[PDB]
Amino acid sequence: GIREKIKLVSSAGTGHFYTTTKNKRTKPEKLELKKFDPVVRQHVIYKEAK
Amino acid sequence: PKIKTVRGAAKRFKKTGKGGFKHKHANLRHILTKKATKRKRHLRPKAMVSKGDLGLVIACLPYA
Amino acid sequence: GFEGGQMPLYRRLPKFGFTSRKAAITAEIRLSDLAKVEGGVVDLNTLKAANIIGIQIEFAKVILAGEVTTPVTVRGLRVTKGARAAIEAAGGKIEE
Amino acid sequence: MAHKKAGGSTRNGRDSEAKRLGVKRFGGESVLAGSIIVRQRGTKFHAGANVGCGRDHTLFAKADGKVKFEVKGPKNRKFISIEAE
Amino acid sequence: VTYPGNYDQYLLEKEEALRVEELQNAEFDRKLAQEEVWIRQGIKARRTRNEGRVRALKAMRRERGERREVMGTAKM
RNA sequence: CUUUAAUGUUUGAUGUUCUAACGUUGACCCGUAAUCCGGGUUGCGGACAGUGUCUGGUGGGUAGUUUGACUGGGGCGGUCUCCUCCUAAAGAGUAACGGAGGAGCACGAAGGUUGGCUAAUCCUGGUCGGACAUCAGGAGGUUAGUGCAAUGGCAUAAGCCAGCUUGACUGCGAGCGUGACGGCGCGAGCAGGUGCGAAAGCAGGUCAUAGUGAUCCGGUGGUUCUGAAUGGAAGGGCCAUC
RNA sequence: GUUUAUUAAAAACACAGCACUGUGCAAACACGAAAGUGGACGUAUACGGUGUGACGCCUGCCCGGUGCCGGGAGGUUAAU
RNA sequence: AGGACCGAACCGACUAAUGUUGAAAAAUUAGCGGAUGACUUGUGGCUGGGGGUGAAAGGCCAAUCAAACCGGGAGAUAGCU
RNA sequence: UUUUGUAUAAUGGGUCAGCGACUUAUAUUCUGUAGCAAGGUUAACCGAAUAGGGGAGCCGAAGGGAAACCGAGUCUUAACU
Ligand SMILES: [Mg+2]
Ligand SMILES: [Mg+2]
Ligand SMILES: [Mg+2]
Ligand SMILES: [Mg+2]
Ligand SMILES: [Mg+2]
Ligand SMILES: [Mg+2]
Ligand SMILES: [Mg+2]
Ligand SMILES: [Mg+2]
Ligand SMILES: [Mg+2]
Ligand SMILES: [Mg+2]
Ligand SMILES: [Mg+2]
Ligand SMILES: [Mg+2]
Ligand SMILES: [Mg+2]
Ligand SMILES: [Mg+2]
Ligand SMILES: [Mg+2]
Ligand SMILES: [Mg+2]
Ligand SMILES: [Mg+2]
Ligand SMILES: [Mg+2]
Ligand SMILES: [Mg+2]
Ligand SMILES: [Mg+2]
Ligand SMILES: [Mg+2]
Ligand SMILES: [Mg+2]
Ligand SMILES: [Mg+2]
Ligand SMILES: [Mg+2]
Ligand SMILES: [Mg+2]
Ligand SMILES: [Mg+2]
Ligand SMILES: [Mg+2]
Ligand SMILES: [Mg+2]
Ligand SMILES: [Mg+2]
Ligand SMILES: [Mg+2]
Ligand SMILES: [Mg+2]
Ligand SMILES: [Mg+2]
Ligand SMILES: [Mg+2]
Ligand SMILES: [Mg+2]
Ligand SMILES: [Mg+2]
Ligand SMILES: [Mg+2]
Repeated sequence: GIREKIKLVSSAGTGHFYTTTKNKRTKPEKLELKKFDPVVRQHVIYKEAK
Repeated sequence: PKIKTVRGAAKRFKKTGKGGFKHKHANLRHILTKKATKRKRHLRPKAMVSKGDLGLVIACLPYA
Repeated sequence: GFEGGQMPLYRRLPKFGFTSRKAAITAEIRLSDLAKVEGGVVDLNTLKAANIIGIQIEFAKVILAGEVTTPVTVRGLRVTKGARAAIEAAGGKIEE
Repeated sequence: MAHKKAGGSTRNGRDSEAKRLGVKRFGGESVLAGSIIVRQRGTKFHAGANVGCGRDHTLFAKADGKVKFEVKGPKNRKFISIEAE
Repeated sequence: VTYPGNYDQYLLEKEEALRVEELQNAEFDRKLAQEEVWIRQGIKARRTRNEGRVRALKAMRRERGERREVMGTAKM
């Protein structure tokens, strides 16, 4: 059970987040994926968070 | 005396227009990162109590 | 509601909703019900004096639920847009 | 007296639920759209004309008609197709 | 954890923290050592082997997923 | 203002001194024909002891109860949920303390697309170098491979490599399958945005089937939905999630 | 000597003797929500508890565990 | 002199037989132990039920005791006959 | 009676006579029947009192949403083919 849950808070300001897992001891980098933001209805850049 | 209603069931079922009962789909409280989005969005709307369970609910709600 | 020992149906499913204090003080008026009140004025008082809504009810709505004949002036209420098309037809004035 | 003798155990004895795979609509059955014809684990039956394949390799109808079982192909691999009714 | 005094005080107080923690760490293994001779002992005639001690041993084995007090004096 | 040194002056901690609270199961006197009591006179302790409310520790001295089931009788031993194969009698399902193994995960690439490619093994030849390393051409044709068991599959590859990438999207969903139910699953197609491709198109995670936990209670973010005279707020609700 | 009145009279219990430990007197301890009482009209050569059990020779090693006694700096720690 | 000796009254209860719808809800016959002592007995008192008293057997507390009897909660509850 | 199964050597009963075990109040749903019918019906109480008053109230003719709210529609959703 190494993997740890994280969430990707949107940069578009609208409070929104996808949640996922990440192997934190082999992936020091922080994810930055482009995904849908239904509040603003546009594809924005999602950055990691708590 | 008047029949006391089961207060726990009165918070979970609501009688519809033709005598049925609507409830809220389970498995949508926590542990929500595992489940596929198709699974979650299908437990969001209301539901209808099955024919087998129908006998046990009308007993629990005599006044509704 | 005892299922033999397994979790019963009314504890296996989640609670939902909240009951509103405002819905206990509103009511609904049928269109067939406008011919009973008085010499042609409908208000909260003219209904609850005719045993039509509860004495402790402060809001009301008039729905297309029958057939109205006499012209009546709904003093202040929340006539829908279907019953309005049935009260203006019979010659009824509607205001606030 | 030595009446009752000790006994051993069994290292195994566990199993899993049955998945109810098989053919749900046999040939010659008039079937509607999007309904399930055969449940697979691999692909013993391939997808012919007017049928599809799910991620589970479940074969489902696409348009209404009759069910057809056929053995076309260079490697004699069985297909399923649906006519136009 | 903080410490008072000059720098050499910390070395002295830290060594006591390490020695005592080494002293209590061995004692915990001592109980768990003799609580595993008992789990595989014979029962006897009609006795039960209290589960107030089997569950405690289950909690002792689970607690062994803990910090190793000596980092390990890396050898080269 | 940053360090500092006294007079006091508020009380805070230790120390000593006094008497007036309090204690006296010390002496004497009276009510009193009275080794209880009450009062008075003195002596000795003395703001201690003791008691009241609050509080941490100890507390089988006492009290209320709990201490699973299957089982070829019970105890001991083993098992309890999930996946694969046989039993299982050529649709589905089907038991035993029947015969064998596995899981409680992993992966921002090991996912999506667009291109291209095809193994095991043996024989022959060749520096070290060999029974087995790299290389060349022959037979062979998947006996190889698949992230991890077994089964079913796989060349149009589902296996191997590379470029670009985020569809590991949001709202829905005809019609089905499987369960007593809770539920679990497969899904064409519609709308909004997106990736790859010249396009026809494909993409709602991974070749499929294990990798998991109801409800209650509570925590975090969003949303005027509600707000017990009114305006707020608290606290509830709905959405996402722990 | 005592004991299971009514299936067990014994190797069981008691015993004089020994050791440890508590108690400075309004004693420890016990019965009591408390006043009070027993201990005791006694005062450590006394009273309570615990184990052993005339007499004779003896009574070895272990303080890691669990208890108890002493410590008074440090760490953790309640009400206020 | 002595928790000395033998031994009737007195106190007890080791063995055996009879009796077990008995003469008796524990006795009779034949023997058996103590018998100046930690003895035995009359009369009157005191200790009360999670309590007493116990040379200690879970013994005794009105023919009843691993928590007396009487009344009440009370028609306790009984997935068992 | 209880059982897969009883002449069963499994339970119960000596026999006769008398007593002995699915009830009663309130509430809720379904069926039959009766009266009224988009209506039906009163409760406490008053009352020369099983009459007559009393319509406080209850059920029904409207649903959808957690809710504001809308209404023969409504909810979901930016919007639904
Ligand atoms: Mg939630
Ligand atoms: Mg359970
Ligand atoms: Mg009224
Ligand atoms: Mg106890
Ligand atoms: Mg009890
Ligand atoms: Mg109880
Ligand atoms: Mg018990
Ligand atoms: Mg059992
Ligand atoms: Mg079969
Ligand atoms: Mg068959
Ligand atoms: Mg892969
Ligand atoms: Mg290709
Ligand atoms: Mg791939
Ligand atoms: Mg796989
Ligand atoms: Mg307000
Ligand atoms: Mg909130
Ligand atoms: Mg006896
Ligand atoms: Mg006696
Ligand atoms: Mg005897
Ligand atoms: Mg005293
Ligand atoms: Mg002894
Ligand atoms: Mg010794
Ligand atoms: Mg003598
Ligand atoms: Mg003698
Ligand atoms: Mg004699
Ligand atoms: Mg005799
Ligand atoms: Mg008796
Ligand atoms: Mg008791
Ligand atoms: Mg009672
Ligand atoms: Mg009874
Ligand atoms: Mg039998
Ligand atoms: Mg027969
Ligand atoms: Mg016979
Ligand atoms: Mg018989
Ligand atoms: Mg029997
Ligand atoms: Mg009989």
